[PDB]
Amino acid sequence: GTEWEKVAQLCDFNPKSSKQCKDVSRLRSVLMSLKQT
Amino acid sequence: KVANVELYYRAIQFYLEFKPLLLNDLLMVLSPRLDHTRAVNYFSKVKQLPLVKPYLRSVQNHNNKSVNESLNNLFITEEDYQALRTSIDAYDNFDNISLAQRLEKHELIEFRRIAAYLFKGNNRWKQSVELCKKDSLYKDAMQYASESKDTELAEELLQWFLQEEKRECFGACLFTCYDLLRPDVVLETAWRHNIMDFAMPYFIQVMKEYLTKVDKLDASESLRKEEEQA
Amino acid sequence: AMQYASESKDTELAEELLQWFLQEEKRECFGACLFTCYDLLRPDVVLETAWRHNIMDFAMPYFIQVMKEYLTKVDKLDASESLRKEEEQA
Amino acid sequence: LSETQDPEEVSVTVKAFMTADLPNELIELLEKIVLDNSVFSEHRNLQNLLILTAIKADRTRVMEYINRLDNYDAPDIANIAISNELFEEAFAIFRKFDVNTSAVQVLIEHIGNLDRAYEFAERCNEPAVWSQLAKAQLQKGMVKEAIDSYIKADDPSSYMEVVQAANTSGNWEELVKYLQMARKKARESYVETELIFALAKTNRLAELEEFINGPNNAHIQQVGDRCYDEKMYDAAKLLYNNVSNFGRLASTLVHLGEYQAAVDGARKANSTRTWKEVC
Repeated sequence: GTEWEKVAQLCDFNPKSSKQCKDVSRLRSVLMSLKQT
Repeated sequence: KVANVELYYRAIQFYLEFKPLLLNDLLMVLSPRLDHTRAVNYFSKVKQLPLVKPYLRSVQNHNNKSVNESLNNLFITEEDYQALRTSIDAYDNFDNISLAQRLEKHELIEFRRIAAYLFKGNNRWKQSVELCKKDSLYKDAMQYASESKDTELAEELLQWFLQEEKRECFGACLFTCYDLLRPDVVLETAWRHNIMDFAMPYFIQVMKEYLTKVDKLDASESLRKEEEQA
Repeated sequence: AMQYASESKDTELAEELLQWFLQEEKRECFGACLFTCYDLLRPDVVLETAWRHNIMDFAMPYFIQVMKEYLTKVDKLDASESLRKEEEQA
Repeated sequence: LSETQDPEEVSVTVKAFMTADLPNELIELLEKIVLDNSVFSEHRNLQNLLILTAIKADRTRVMEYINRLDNYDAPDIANIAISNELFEEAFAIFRKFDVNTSAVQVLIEHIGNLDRAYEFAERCNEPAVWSQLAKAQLQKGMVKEAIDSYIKADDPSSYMEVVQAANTSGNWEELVKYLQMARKKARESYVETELIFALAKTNRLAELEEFINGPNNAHIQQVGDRCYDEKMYDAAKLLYNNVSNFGRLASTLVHLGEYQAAVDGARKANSTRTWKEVC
């Protein structure tokens, strides 16, 4: 809860152009992996 | 319509001694054919620069040195920063170090944040990122590692980040610093601290990426080998 | 029901199936739900939803076959590329 | 200003002025009015007639004319400035046109203030400017600081003088990195010889012995000379080993202490010096 909330609100993916480094896709999970769970 | 120019530098003094309030109109009228550097240098002696601030805000377009330095000093005294960000972003004809000395000890989180910011305008990490360790565990020190684009800067950062047990937001320390990390040391220091929860999704993206890599490369090699036949 | 997914030969049909299969905690025969549906699964979501339910026992052998397969893949491809590069010389 | 048809009426009067030898703040005033808030902001001989005249004033007026003029010849007037005493101004020129290489060559040659230039070069990033920097670090003998001015450049050139300053002060740990990466830029022999010399100086035996086992292409027995000339034993032991110079190694094994393998080196030497010195 407060842990997942902490890491979530602290940083999270957004529509930027710096994703060209390695084209991250863990955003899709970590956004709502254990949040709401 | 006057021929010479010294009468400007006398008439500014004239008004300032007599009708200083009606000086801004002359300043706006007379800015074109005027060395504003001498104007600010003379005003620093008498020290009525806080009066003429909005005028210099207009003159800033010329991007003069003393103009920038003085108006930034006045933003410092006024304790305003939103305009300071626009000044430094839109204009760069000034030294960053002198401003940094004042901003990094301005009693205020935001000014010190700017003191950390403009260091990278000189391409000087290892002090900015380190400066904001002192106060900002709120993700800001973590973000400069990504734009730094330099390995063995996040590694030190993450190791320090585990020197204190604030593992909660370790998972973010790799999200933005993803490309600047090698899974070897990541897995090592993660198994060290007996942490895999909110550490695995790094390895998840990795075991997606390299799977796609090996599959794609097998496909390309099969294609090339099949085309070797013909 | 588990067997028809293999012959279906269609991704995102076992994934729904396995997710439902964990909606009820019958993890006992989850290990079979990937044996026949092996090729129709990507280790990304597999590892993800397995770490979710805190299950690795009777889940690892999937990853074992995978860490056999792709090891052989990278070794074989390194061998073929070394061969081709050596033949580039002559 | 009323004229506004051609530069002939202008050329006549300004040539009369230029010939009249009018003192300062007489000719540049005409230029200061006609360049600003009017049409003739051009460069048709408006360059030195103002800028040199302000250099005949020797004032900050040059800076304002710079910041408030465009389409004007930068390189020639910059060279004229630095030919004179005004150098901050030409520095501001090359800063304005963003010509980093032209800037530090002028800063250092005029004043030599590395403290002002190193930060300017930190802001910019170019191997040319870093090479200028290392070249300057040599001038003060900042051998430790002449290196990072080559790390960001990877310019192996002038390494001979780097070596001339290296022996001047024992710093056999960072030259290691300089030469280790410059290896991949200049496949020379001086690099590898001085590399093994630095390695033996810092006694990095575990990889000093490994570098040699690859395509060294170096000159062993020339630094093997330096082993016993400086008397850093357990080094010529390894240099001469894979080179098989039985006769010179044993002179060092005298000082090593081993005797069993010394005679095994001598039996394959069978030289008078070897035998008698081992005895």
